[PDB]
Amino acid sequence: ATPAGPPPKNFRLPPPKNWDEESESTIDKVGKYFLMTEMLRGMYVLLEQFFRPPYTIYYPFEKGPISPRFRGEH
Amino acid sequence: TTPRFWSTPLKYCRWAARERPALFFSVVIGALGPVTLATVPPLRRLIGDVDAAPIPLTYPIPPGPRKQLKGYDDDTE
Repeated sequence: ATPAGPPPKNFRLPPPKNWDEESESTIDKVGKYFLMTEMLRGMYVLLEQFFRPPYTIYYPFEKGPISPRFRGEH
Repeated sequence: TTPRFWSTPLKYCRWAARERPALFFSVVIGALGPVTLATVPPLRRLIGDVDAAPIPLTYPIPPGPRKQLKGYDDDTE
């Protein structure tokens, strides 16, 4: 599963950290749970799209781009 | 790994706030009601915030004997 020869330098993972060894303040950790902050960020990204121009083409009045090499009817 | 309340009471409370937040802070909020009953009302009476008198919900009949009124009689009609 690893190549022959010496194992990769630090291929083995570090030992797992216990819950109280983690570096995340309870205030930051508990706030992100109850306020649902990462879900709030994603909802904000959809507001950003809302106020951006759409990609839509009005067909059949506006056509999409075709190259000189296009392969249509004989 | 996860602690035991009766071996390490303070250490369990940190884990529960971090690992079981909705459950932990439910018991916290439920305890705040019992505390708020115990604390604010005496402090309110210290700062002089007297509780309002009750509103009347029946006719307020005064106590004692009748006053023996004189006035507004049939002759006045």
